[PDB]
Amino acid sequence: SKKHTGYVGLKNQGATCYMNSLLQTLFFTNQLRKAVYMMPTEGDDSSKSVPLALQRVFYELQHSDKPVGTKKLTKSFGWETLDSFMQHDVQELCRVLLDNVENKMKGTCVEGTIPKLFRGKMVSYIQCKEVDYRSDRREDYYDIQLSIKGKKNIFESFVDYVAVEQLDGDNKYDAGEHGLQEAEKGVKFLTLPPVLHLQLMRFMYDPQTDQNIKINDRFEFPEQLPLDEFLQKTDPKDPANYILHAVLVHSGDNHGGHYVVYLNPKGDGKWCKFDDDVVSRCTKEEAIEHNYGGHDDDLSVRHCTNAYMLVYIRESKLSEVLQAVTDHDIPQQLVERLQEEKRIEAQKRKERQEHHH
Ligand SMILES: Cn1nc2c(=O)n(CC3(O)CCN(C(=O)C[C@H](c4ccccc4)C(F)(F)F)CC3)cnc2c1-c1ccc(CN)cc1
Repeated sequence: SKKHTGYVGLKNQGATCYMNSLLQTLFFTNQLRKAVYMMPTEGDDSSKSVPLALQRVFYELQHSDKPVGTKKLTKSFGWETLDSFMQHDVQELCRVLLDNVENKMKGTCVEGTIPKLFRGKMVSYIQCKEVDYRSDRREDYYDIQLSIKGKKNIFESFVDYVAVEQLDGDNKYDAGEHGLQEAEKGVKFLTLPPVLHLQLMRFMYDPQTDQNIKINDRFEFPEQLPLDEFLQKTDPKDPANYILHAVLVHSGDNHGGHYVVYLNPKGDGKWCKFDDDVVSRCTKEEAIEHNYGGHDDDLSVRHCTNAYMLVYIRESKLSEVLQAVTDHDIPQQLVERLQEEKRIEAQKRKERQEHHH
């Protein structure tokens, strides 16, 4: 019941693993949700259209009193079995969704929304120590994969992310005409985006077992996250101070485990747990510290419940990313089309029941 929290859940349908968690996460990225509603999907085929199918899911999350279905969404991007989810990381799903919607926004009043919210800039470098040669590769990024093994918290992971590696000994850099050279290799952050998607590296290759295994190591992350020290050049008008928005959690050892997401949708520290169709109020401690993962001095049970993805929002952007969404933000054109789709699927049902009964 939406009456407990003001928020509605998503149906437990098929085997879509992390999908519901990511959908709630994107739905509460209000600036994104607004842009999604603006997509000119009138000409679209509802079986094939990811943009239309995401409009439908966001609309129903905003308006429906009952849990929201995702079958037409999964059909539209073609991940209709468990295997589809097992062959992709959560960030890959996010990119499928965000790339589809950004493409549909091309040449509209919301063109550029996806990069505006999610894209940062980095540069990857290799610097020769004995000779005058440097290779610089500038890249956009939409998410960051953070190493956790042997790291206590987010801060130690970021230190390790920008750590300078020595390319020496047998590991010298092929510097072309300069020959093999001792060098140093690193990554620098130039910008950090308004909405910062961090995946934790919990699904690690293991030689012994020979495939990926989930690691349950305790790894701590804060409500407030200062990142100025990880930028090449800071901005005194806009420090890289981040506020925790969402914690995506998994329990178990495999894709038949259980996926939930914790959010404080307003960015005000008031958290809810979203567990498919049940959305419930929760403590901040339930959202945050309880998802750090079990203490290694506790042999009571297997501690297989922990965070794998965090969404942080930049403090200076918070009021704009989380801008309020009203009925006026949904075009009547789209409202009518979604009602039309509802009638059409209300009849596809009855014709299926006629031919099967
Ligand atoms: C090493 N590594 N581990 C990464 C990880 O963990 N995640 C989170 C996730 O995608 C979430 C979705 N996954 C699953 O549902 C499988 C389940 C799981 C594993 C670990 C944590 C939570 C659940 C499982 F295995 F079934 F229990 C797979 C793992 C994402 N990028 C992860 C990477 C990674 C690092 C670098 C790159 C290159 N940019 C790509 C991926």
